This record gives sequence, C-alpha cells and structure tokens, in this order.
Amino acid sequence: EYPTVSEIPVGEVRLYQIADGVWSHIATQSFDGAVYPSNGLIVRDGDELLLIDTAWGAKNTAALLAEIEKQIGLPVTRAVSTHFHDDRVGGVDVLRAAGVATYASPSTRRLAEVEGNEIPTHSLEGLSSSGDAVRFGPVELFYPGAAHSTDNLVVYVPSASVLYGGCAIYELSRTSAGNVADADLAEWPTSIERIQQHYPEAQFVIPGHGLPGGLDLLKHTTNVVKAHTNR
Ligand SMILES: O=C(N[C@@H](c1ccccc1O)P(=O)(O)O)c1scc2c1CCCC2
Ligand SMILES: [Mg+2]
Ligand SMILES: [Zn+2]
Ligand SMILES: [Zn+2]
Repeated sequence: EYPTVSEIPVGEVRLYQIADGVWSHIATQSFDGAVYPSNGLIVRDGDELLLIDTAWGAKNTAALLAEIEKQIGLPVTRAVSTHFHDDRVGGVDVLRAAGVATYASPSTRRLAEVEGNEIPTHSLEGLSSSGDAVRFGPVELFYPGAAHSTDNLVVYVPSASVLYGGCAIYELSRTSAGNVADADLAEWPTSIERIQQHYPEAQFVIPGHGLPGGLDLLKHTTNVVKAHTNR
C-alpha cells in the first residue's frame, strides 16, 4: 500500500493519502551508492495546501509540485521545513520561485545558513523552548526539544490524528542510528517523551523516512537511540 524505494524512480514523487485532506509525499535520493526514501506531508486547508518539508532536492521538489498539481489541483501556499538539513530545505528555492511562502523556525534558518543550505523566507515564532506548540493553519507545530537535530519540529494534524515526526522519529525497520552528526543523543529520548505526552491520541505516525505506523514508532526510536548511545 505505502510506496517503497523500488516503486519510485529517482526524480519521481509519489503521494499517499493518509486521511481526508492529509497526504504524505515520498521521494528518493541516491547517496554513497544506496537509495533512500524520504517523506514529507501535505495538509489541505480550505482551498489551499500546506506543505511540510521539501522532497529532498531541487529536481525532486519541482516534481513534487507537479505531482500535487496533477493529483490534488489546489495551490501550495505555504511550506514549513522541520529542520535545517538538505532533505528538509533542499528545494526551498524551487518552492520560493513557484510563489510558495516558505517558513522555518529562526533556529532552523540560522543552522541552514551556517550549513550553506537553502534558507526559508519566514521565521516561525513561539517554538524556541522544548514543549512549545503553535497553530499554523490546519496543523500544530511542536518543538519537542533537541533530538535528531537541535531545531527539529514535529507536526500534528488534529482533524486526522496524524503525527508527522520528521527525522526525529525512525521507521520500525531501522534498527541502527542514521546520521546523527548533529543530534543531541542525550536529550533525544526526553524529547520523544514530550511528543508522546502531547499527542497520545495520534493514530498515524509518519517518520521522516520509510513506513508509517502508530505511536509504537516513538519507543522504537528511543530504543535505537539508547542502543547507539551505549555503542
Ligand atoms: O539531508 C541530509 N541527511 C538526511 C539523510 C537521509 C537519508 C540517509 C542519510 C541522511 O543523512 P537526515 O540525516 O537529515 O535524515 C544531509 S545533507 C548533508 C548532511 C546531512 C545530515 C548531517 C550531515 C551533513
Ligand atoms: Mg523549523
Ligand atoms: Zn537531518
Ligand atoms: Zn532525514
């Protein structure tokens, strides 16, 4: 049902409808001779769409916009990037050229600039302290604390009970840590517990990469992070 790497030729994007007015977008990138999938989210708001995260690169993100137009046919008016790495902001210049207003926390914008990555235009206030949440159109944005990165956000869609964890939440099939170069391993389990406490009613949990599941992805991620901590 949910698409996997082998179904998606590089440069193509698939959409997967999770619930009424909520999709994930799935793309792939090649790095170091392997192929990686990546997810983001699309949430309908009235007659417009909110996009969560790029499709990891300019060409993928242009394909994402073309697929949205072909399959959904509503304008993407705003986009949020959930942390500063290229799988989240790579493609922001494509979004901007297409007239999408791009957003990230000020912490994410700063880190993206230091990294030489693309920088979303607008700064999301009210997300600087662990446990902070703000409404943004049809979603709640939540800063759980440092985890995969110090700036990582998660996104909850209340009407659909969909929680998008981004790269702070791992799919079940991943049993070792990813790239954790910018992670706060010490705080990651506490940040995951904040997500659990704030969204205990979540019915669908979307990781940054790979297959959706339920809230079980949170404790799975904590297990992987603690095992890596003790490596
Ligand atoms: O987008 C990035 N990495 C994502 C990623 C996706 C699939 C497989 C591996 C992987 O690292 P992720 O770690 O954000 O999930 C990039 S690009 C340049 C860097 C990074 C991460 C930190 C070091 C410098
Ligand atoms: Mg941000
Ligand atoms: Zn990352
Ligand atoms: Zn990632």
